[PDB]
Amino acid sequence: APRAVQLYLKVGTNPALEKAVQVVEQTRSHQLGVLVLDYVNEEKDGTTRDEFRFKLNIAMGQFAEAARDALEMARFEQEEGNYRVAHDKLFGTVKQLEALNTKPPGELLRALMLLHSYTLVKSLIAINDHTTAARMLVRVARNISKFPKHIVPILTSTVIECHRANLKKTAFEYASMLMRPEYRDQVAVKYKKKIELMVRKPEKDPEELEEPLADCPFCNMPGPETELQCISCQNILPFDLATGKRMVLSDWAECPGCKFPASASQFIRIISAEGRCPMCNDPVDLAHVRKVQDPLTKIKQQQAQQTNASGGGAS
Repeated sequence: APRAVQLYLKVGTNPALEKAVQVVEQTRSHQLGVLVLDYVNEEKDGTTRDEFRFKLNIAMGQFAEAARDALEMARFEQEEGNYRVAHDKLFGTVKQLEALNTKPPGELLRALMLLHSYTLVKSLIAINDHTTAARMLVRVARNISKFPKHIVPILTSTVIECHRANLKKTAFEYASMLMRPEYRDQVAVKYKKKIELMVRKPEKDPEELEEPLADCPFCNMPGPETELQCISCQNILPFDLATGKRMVLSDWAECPGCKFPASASQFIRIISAEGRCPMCNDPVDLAHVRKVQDPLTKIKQQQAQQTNASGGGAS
């Protein structure tokens, strides 16, 4: 180990580095991490070393850190338009760490929601789910921290959707925060004068097409769709890829290619509209989408999902 695979790194390749990592996995020692991990993070650039001490954190048995590893490569590819692969990497470490007695905490899950709150819109912008597309755009423009590339597209698509989805009240209060001439001019100048007219004067026809509000899994309160919080039980509510809704207590279903919160009443629609899960990029169809008919399974599954990110892991 400490001299052997240091010789293996003295010769030195990307396969040599990842196999020295696997020798840390064999040895389960961080003094090999003095001779492999140190080599990894003081000899390699931030892309290949990222997966190197991802699987080395698998070696060293730290999985808050490995969750941060795939979180950081995913947020590297989040701010470039490749956020589908970013969602793939975030939930890839979710299942990797769930196979390693851990999982990423709620912060990687909220990065997953920041990504999903702009990803799902493009799957709802043309299926006449314009209401939830515009609302979920409002959600991604609310908690925006990991799409500084998409924030100008996020706000542009949000204001044009809420103009064209009968969400003219949030279109009005987004046009109110479009008084910045940077964001008043990304839309057309005619729409800029329309914005000035509808804000300076009272808004012409304010309206909202609300989302089909679902209910909490734990203690059953019908909260808003896009906020995923069990405020009936003060827990984190499971994350619907279906339409970004809450856990319906009659149409609970998993994400069957990847075993995640879904809701087949709208998850069947979203899989039909996408042809596959837009979160592991794995082929899932309607017959693959299998309903789990007991929402108490998701009650205990969300309790486990909140109460499995704390462990150390396979060390």
